[PDB]
Amino acid sequence: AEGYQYRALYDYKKEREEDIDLHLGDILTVNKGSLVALGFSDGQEARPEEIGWLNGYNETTGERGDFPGTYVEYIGRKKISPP
Repeated sequence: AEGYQYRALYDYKKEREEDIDLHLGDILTVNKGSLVALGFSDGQEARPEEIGWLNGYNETTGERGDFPGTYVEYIGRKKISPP
């Protein structure tokens, strides 16, 4: 399984409770399935600003939730592996 990774370029304080805080440098991983379900074919994952809101796992803080695509940069794919 593989996810798409993004890095936070700006700080963000959650508005809604399903949002997550972003801190400069935080690494986020979004499961491909969630993007596929939104019809995000082609390669829009490399343009999160264009996507709008993403839902993922903040690798740096351990929190899961929604975060704005205009606040991050796509850094590439990551293969998820079992523990």
